[PDB]
Amino acid sequence: EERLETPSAKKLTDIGIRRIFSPEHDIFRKSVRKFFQEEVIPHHSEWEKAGEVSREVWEKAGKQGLLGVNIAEHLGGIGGDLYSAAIVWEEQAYSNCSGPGFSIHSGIVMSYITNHGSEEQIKHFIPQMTAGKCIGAIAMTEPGAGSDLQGIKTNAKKDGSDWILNGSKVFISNGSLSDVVIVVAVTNHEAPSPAHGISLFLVENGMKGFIKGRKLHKMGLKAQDTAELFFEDIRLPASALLGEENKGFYYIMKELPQERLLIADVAISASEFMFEETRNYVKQRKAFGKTVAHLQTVQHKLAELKTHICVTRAFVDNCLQLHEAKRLDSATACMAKYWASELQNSVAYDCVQLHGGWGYMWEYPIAKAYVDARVQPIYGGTNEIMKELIAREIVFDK
Amino acid sequence: EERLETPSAKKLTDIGIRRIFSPEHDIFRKSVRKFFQEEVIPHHSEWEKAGEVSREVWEKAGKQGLLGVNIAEHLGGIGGDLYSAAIVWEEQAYSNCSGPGFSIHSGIVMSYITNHGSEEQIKHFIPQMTAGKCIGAIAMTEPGAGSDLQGIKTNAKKDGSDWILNGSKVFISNGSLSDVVIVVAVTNHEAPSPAHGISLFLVENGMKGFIKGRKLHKMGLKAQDTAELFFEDIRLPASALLGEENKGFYYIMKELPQERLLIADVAISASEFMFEETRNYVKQRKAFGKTVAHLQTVQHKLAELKTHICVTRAFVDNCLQLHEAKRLDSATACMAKYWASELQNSVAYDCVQLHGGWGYMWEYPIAKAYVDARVQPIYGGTNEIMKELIAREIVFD
Amino acid sequence: EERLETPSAKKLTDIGIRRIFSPEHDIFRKSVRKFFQEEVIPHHSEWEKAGEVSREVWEKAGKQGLLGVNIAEHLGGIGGDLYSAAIVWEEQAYSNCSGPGFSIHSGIVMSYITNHGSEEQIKHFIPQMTAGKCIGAIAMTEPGAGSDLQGIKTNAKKDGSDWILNGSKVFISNGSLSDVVIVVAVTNHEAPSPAHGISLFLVENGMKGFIKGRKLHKMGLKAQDTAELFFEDIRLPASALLGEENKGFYYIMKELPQERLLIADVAISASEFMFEETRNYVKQRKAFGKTVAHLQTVQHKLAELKTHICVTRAFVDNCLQLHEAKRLDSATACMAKYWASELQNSVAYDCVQLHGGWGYMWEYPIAKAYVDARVQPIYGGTNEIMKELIAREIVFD
Amino acid sequence: EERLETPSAKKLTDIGIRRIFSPEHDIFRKSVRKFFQEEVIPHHSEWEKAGEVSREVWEKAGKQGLLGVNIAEHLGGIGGDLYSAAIVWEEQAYSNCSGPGFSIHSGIVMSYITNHGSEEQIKHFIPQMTAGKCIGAIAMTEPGAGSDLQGIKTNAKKDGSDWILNGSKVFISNGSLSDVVIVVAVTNHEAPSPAHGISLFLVENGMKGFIKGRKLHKMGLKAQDTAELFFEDIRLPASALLGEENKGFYYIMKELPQERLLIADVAISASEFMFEETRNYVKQRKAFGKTVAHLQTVQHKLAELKTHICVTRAFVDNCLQLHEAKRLDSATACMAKYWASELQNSVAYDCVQLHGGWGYMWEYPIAKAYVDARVQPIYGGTNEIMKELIAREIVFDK
Ligand SMILES: CC(=O)CC(=O)SCCNC(=O)CCNC(=O)[C@H](O)C(C)(C)COP(=O)(O)OP(=O)(O)OC[C@H]1O[C@@H](n2cnc3c(N)ncnc32)[C@H](O)[C@@H]1OP(=O)(O)O
Ligand SMILES: CC(=O)CC(=O)SCCNC(=O)CCNC(=O)[C@H](O)C(C)(C)COP(=O)(O)OP(=O)(O)OC[C@H]1O[C@@H](n2cnc3c(N)ncnc32)[C@H](O)[C@@H]1OP(=O)(O)O
Ligand SMILES: Cc1cc2nc3c(=O)[nH]c(=O)nc-3n(C[C@H](O)[C@H](O)[C@H](O)COP(=O)(O)OP(=O)(O)OC[C@H]3O[C@@H](n4cnc5c(N)ncnc54)[C@H](O)[C@@H]3O)c2cc1C
Ligand SMILES: Cc1cc2nc3c(=O)[nH]c(=O)nc-3n(C[C@H](O)[C@H](O)[C@H](O)COP(=O)(O)OP(=O)(O)OC[C@H]3O[C@@H](n4cnc5c(N)ncnc54)[C@H](O)[C@@H]3O)c2cc1C
Ligand SMILES: Cc1cc2nc3c(=O)[nH]c(=O)nc-3n(C[C@H](O)[C@H](O)[C@H](O)COP(=O)(O)OP(=O)(O)OC[C@H]3O[C@@H](n4cnc5c(N)ncnc54)[C@H](O)[C@@H]3O)c2cc1C
Ligand SMILES: Cc1cc2nc3c(=O)[nH]c(=O)nc-3n(C[C@H](O)[C@H](O)[C@H](O)COP(=O)(O)OP(=O)(O)OC[C@H]3O[C@@H](n4cnc5c(N)ncnc54)[C@H](O)[C@@H]3O)c2cc1C
Repeated sequence: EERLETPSAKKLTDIGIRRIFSPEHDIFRKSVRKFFQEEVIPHHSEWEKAGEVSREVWEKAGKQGLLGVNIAEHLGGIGGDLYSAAIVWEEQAYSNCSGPGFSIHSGIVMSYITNHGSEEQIKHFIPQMTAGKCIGAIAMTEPGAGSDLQGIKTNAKKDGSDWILNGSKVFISNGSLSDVVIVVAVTNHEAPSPAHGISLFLVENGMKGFIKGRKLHKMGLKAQDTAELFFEDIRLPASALLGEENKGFYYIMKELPQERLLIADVAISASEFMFEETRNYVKQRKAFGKTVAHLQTVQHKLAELKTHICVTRAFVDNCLQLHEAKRLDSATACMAKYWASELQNSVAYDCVQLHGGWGYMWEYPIAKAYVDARVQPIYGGTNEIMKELIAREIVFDK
Repeated sequence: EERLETPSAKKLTDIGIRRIFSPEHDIFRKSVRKFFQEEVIPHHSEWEKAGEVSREVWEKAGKQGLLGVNIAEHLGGIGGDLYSAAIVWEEQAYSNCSGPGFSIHSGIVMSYITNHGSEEQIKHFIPQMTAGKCIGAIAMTEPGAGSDLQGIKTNAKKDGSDWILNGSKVFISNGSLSDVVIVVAVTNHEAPSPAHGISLFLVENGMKGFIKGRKLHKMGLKAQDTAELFFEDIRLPASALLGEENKGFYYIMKELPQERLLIADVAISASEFMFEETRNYVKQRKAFGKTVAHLQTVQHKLAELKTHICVTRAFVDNCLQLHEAKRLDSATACMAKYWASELQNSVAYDCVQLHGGWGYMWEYPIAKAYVDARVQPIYGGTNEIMKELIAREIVFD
Repeated sequence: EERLETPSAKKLTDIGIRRIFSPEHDIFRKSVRKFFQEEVIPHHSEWEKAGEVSREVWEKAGKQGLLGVNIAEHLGGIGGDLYSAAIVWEEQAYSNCSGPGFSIHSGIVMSYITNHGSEEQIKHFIPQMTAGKCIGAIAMTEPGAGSDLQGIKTNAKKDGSDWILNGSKVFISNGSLSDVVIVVAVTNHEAPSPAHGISLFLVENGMKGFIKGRKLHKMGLKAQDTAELFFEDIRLPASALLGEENKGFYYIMKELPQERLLIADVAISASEFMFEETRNYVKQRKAFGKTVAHLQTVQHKLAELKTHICVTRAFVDNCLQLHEAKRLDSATACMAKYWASELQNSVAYDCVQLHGGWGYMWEYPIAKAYVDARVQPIYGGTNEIMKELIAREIVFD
Repeated sequence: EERLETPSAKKLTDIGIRRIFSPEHDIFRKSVRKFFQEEVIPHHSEWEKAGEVSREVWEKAGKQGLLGVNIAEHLGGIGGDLYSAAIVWEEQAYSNCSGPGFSIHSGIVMSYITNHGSEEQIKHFIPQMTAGKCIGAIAMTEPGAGSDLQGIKTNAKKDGSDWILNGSKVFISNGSLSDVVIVVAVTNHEAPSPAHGISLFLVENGMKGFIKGRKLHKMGLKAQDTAELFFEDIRLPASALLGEENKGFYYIMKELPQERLLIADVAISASEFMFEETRNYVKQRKAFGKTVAHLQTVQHKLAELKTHICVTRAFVDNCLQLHEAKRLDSATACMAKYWASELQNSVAYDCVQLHGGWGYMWEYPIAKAYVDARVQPIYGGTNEIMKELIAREIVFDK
């Protein structure tokens, strides 16, 4: 059948558009949008004050079949393609709730394990993940080291068949409701190469030495339990280490593409959200004898935004298609992420200007999405880094 | 002697720079800065939680002589010039403490009373205000009528020498600590336009009928008590009238320039703080054996912000000199409010970025400047309005 | 089977990339790229000084079959899908020779006739237009009206089955070389709107009263013979009428999407060429020791550039596919022309800067590119008018 | 007394505004304006075709006191304050005639000579130059070295009390009409950094081995005779050396501030010209029944342009004031050159878009302007070099 293009639809969020989809995805959509209308938005204004969401919507989440959607079915996941697990990405954005740490779990942590883990490890965790009992997260950053992920200090020493973890990890998405945490740690301090001596681990909550810090007070993402994680001589087991020892950077390198494709879709989706939202506010808010939307200026400001969102959507869709065939390279990934997150902010700022005074009020969706979008250029690897990598191929014959 | 302009100064916020100031102005600014570092900066974290600052501080600022600076001294104010009052707006900006509403109080509310109010009204209010015992505020906006003042539904019917007040004003600053508020009320539903039937009233705290509503929840300005104000049949005595009846729109007119200059200067000043703050951060944050300030991309992103800040500041300081002389017209003040307020957010944004993760943390001074910055392009008249006005001398003849 | 996207390709101009082309298209693109390299590129400077290309290059283009790559084989064209016609648009842009007014001929005029004209007309023109012996041009814009098309004044009055054409057009492409010009004229001086009283006419070089004005001096498109046209009491035989009398404007709205889409792709292809040409320069230009491609700022700029270009490229290849399926509406068509033409200029500005002073010398491809680009946001309907339209579906019904 | 500022005047280009000028200055402005109105504008098209102005307009300029205005009266110049010199800069800009290379001549070359030249040099050149009978041109950029001024190859080696000059310089304004050219050349290859091994040389039209190359084809400055220069084993006497040996790079870094300040003023002045040409155009253009000036989008775009132009002018005049007092540093000057030249191209682009199809026809002032403006961000130090220097004092503490 003929699916319309985003620019031609009645709404950017309209279900049933964009050729990278099929009628089967249409139906899975109603469900995810419906699930949020009933299980997420109704309580988010309560989880924000809390500093995290309930563990109750996490089990409901898994029970519904939205966690681990693109994780193979013969491992403990629904076993769908990417074209549909991203619909879970997109839909959370179309609801404006940055509390639930779904994707950071479904699309990233559930992906490392099912991709670089061992028989024992897969079965131990993948079922819990899809279930909703085990909450995943990852800790790469350190208060003193960041984009330079080559200069961290956390480490796990060689003790018997055990690894002794020592360190701290600031800024961890879902660092309070965590059960399983993929911590990046140095195993070779004298490692002749920053890349050659970093290992991955799966530290589990309930261990001696693993303390969780208070929920970090941020300017946005008020409902995300970001917190500092500590490691006080945690005696890890032989099942602790993930992938080969001193080969962490290798497993990380093969995941980023996906991570950035995710962050990206969300950004643009979140943009399609604010657009239709802002479009509505002006199509009614009356002034100077009729509506603001009757003003030429606003009409042109609107054309500019819809055009920029549409154009970028085409790129993100195109990137999803590639990734389906596993032919989406690290660079093309960095483009989608970089453009989409920079776009999300630009759109947010303008969209708030359009509400005027009520865009600063926490009551309207847009104000929350403003401080919610200023985290995109900062995490997942700053957009300054995205340029470095993109530029790698341009300037050097590598 | 000779002074340096922001560009050549060791730091944009140094004391003793910018040619529109004198040695005396410098001495004063040093005082005001000290005040903020010790009587405001230390309590802000609490006020943010509080959702409002203390009357304690407002009154300390009274003895100090920061309230009513450019208000004549033979009228209850401390009677300095415009540069001196400007200094207090700038200094509050340099402390990154949005909580205190000092500016609106002496820059706006107190001007309205000393410029159009009555002799008896002056005696009763000015000194109380210069001391900070009577915190003043102003309420023009209404839920659906902000950038269109003619569409204000708050009205005052006549009843003897009394006026009955009814209506609802949203977004009012200091609507939790306000003792005297200037309300914009329609007094003549019968007139060629609200611009001919509006009056200003001095609604005091405690008049039966004046319900100070709940503090609104915003994304920034966490320590400035922003609230809704309700008026139910308030019995306003003759004395409440400020200026001539149905002349409110004319007085508002006369004051708007200064209101725009004030935001102009706060905005540029706010940008000045962020810049020197971010500059410092990149010089300390370590990356690759060296500092992130060694990067060429960063170096350039800084030259851009600084250049755009130094440039805008020049214009704004040129507008301060023009207002001193009472020669800053409506358009020019609009240009200042516009360019500076717009510039403020673009500076906020590029600045959070250079902070990386932390810029997001409410721990860093910047994150608070970011949310405290998204307000400038909106209040005091959206930039869209400034453009329409600026454009009147351009397009029409 | 598998094809890389511009991002992964070794160059955005590489033959054999982009999902919307069959291995058959590749082979074709190679002959066209060969055509411009060998038949256009070497003689362009000569045409630049002359202000118009040779008739030879046109005929050479008809023989190679580039004129009407998407006009029905049975009507007199060479047939082929839109993706093919596009290649000829794209390849020209890639040679950076805005001289040949090929696209307007093939993609527009040849299309107005095989879409609304009679068989006598179709038969009489289409064969020689593809052969490149008859150069066509479109002429609607006038001295006082372009955007607001219903504001024209060229009129056609009936005198028998004959037509008396009067008026003038300005900014007409392929103007001095045109043998055939589709003129837009008001036929019904009184109707609901000029939108319902407009007709089309095929004016032929030779008819008495058809005077070709002086060639125009422009900042760019130096080899594009842009001229002014004058119609002095022209008696057009009945066959001159193209389409149902007083329906023209409706015919025009139908073809606009094509025009916009065309511009869109020329625009982005130009940017593709430009980025590639600049990446080349920065890598072979040394300074302070290593090349200027090593400098971190030069990289990040290139990265931004490559991104915005690949992102736009996609949206355009999206509109090509859509137009192939006869499914490209006005708005979507508008988005492409607008976003792309502006991205075009922006890329040009940055690319010149990257060349340093050499980016100002006519000798380097980047300078013609800069001035040749400034026209896209203007013709084919101004970017403002593009928005006005894209905004209708957004705001109204 | 009460001089209006650019925002308040009836026009940005009106005479008698801006607080940095005296009533005397206005009289002088009227004089200089009439001169372009009558002596330059009327003949510019023909110089455009020719690729150079006439020696006669230079001479008419010299006899009427427009050359060497800020040059010492007693040394040969007319002896006016910086502001008068600037007035000439500005008026040439207001006329939209970038043909006459007067600014480089009076503003750059003549300053170099009277600043670091001997008494014999001053007497031998200044009076001719103020008389427009001796045209000046500076030449330091080369086919392989521009931004990297420390990378030039042009050199001179001593031979008795003579110097042997060899090399080539590109992009030399006034290169065609020049009678004297200050040539930057290396005089000491063994210096630690070539910054200490450079010297200035007064090459004179006619010296053996001094060849004027091909007059360059550009996208703009069609009437500015920019050319390529050659020096093949020239025997320079001792007098030829301007200033002291190896102290060349020093004399230059000391003059740059004036080069950039001048470019900054020309830039913003060009922006004022374009504003008013366009304002007046949109106001007299009919479309859809009303003038285009009436379209709200057009008023805001115009309001933006004006505010940004008035704001930069404010910075620039403040910079002229500082320079007159000799207290304008390298960094400030750079901020000015940078911001203004960028704004110029920005304004030119918008202004062309408002003229519509006419802004592309050379017949219209705005077209000369758009192309003529693209060079400002490149010469006198590329805007990127401008940032390099501005950042220097932001990131480095004494
Ligand atoms: C590469 C190149 O070099 C090519 C070139 O530059 S050649 C020159 C290109 N020129 C252009 O593109 C001209 C640009 N102008 C336009 O697109 C339009 O004039 C415009 C966008 C400015 C809008 O003009 P407008 O006056 O608002 O037209 P609009 O409002 O749509 O007119 C309404 C009418 O359209 C009519 N209409 C349009 N298409 C119709 C159709 N197919 N069937 C029936 N009616 C139709 C409606 O009936 C409607 O009737 P009314 O006037 O009674 O309401
Ligand atoms: C319209 C027109 O006509 C305008 C034109 O285009 S004319 C030509 C315009 N050309 C330009 O503007 C060239 C632009 N380039 C430059 O200005 C410089 O090359 C530059 C800004 C890029 C800096 O170059 P650089 O190689 O980094 O120089 P830099 O590193 O600062 O050199 C350091 C030295 O300067 C020396 N220095 C500078 N001025 C000095 C002085 N006057 N006395 C003593 N030392 C001085 C310092 O002692 C220092 O010594 P070290 O070698 O021990 O470090
Ligand atoms: C809400 C939120 C959730 C997050 N969740 C996680 C998580 O779950 N796990 C985790 O480990 N981290 C997470 N982070 C942390 C985040 O990924 C890091 O803060 C970010 O990737 C790097 O920030 P930094 O300050 O450490 O980088 P810094 O090194 O401090 O960089 C500071 C500035 O210098 C710039 N700079 C440094 N190097 C370069 C360069 N090479 N070129 C140009 N500029 C450069 C940076 O881009 C940035 O602009 C999260 C952050 C936030 C805000
Ligand atoms: C935190 C905060 C503090 C404030 N403090 C005060 C205060 O103390 N006292 C007070 O009275 N008010 C104050 N305000 C209110 C503020 O001044 C008003 O919100 C503002 O003046 C008008 O915005 P609005 O909410 O009325 O939106 P509206 O004016 O209804 O709509 C504005 C939106 O439509 C656009 N629009 C409107 N008109 C035009 C136009 N003509 N052309 C093009 N676009 C247009 C605007 O640019 C913007 O996009 C404050 C507001 C906030 C948020
Ligand atoms: C080199 C070149 C080749 C061209 N070839 C052809 C050709 O072959 N045949 C042909 O007929 N034309 C052609 N044109 C002309 C071109 O199509 C028109 O110039 C253009 O479509 C409209 O410009 P205009 O001259 O009508 O300017 P105007 O329509 O007068 O517009 C002037 C300014 O007002 C703006 N404006 C107008 N209306 C609005 C509005 N409603 N809202 C907001 N802003 C508005 C315009 O965008 C512009 O900023 C060509 C132009 C050039 C330069
Ligand atoms: C019309 C015209 C007239 C001129 N008149 C004169 C004259 O009369 N006399 C004279 O000698 N010169 C003159 N010039 C030359 C001009 O000053 C130089 O072209 C300019 O200063 C440097 O450009 P370039 O050609 O050296 O480019 P390059 O310096 O070779 O390369 C410049 C490109 O690389 C970038 N780049 C280089 N270094 C850095 C850096 N370190 N960091 C970041 N980016 C960098 C530049 O920003 C730009 O993108 C003129 C030039 C033109 C165009």
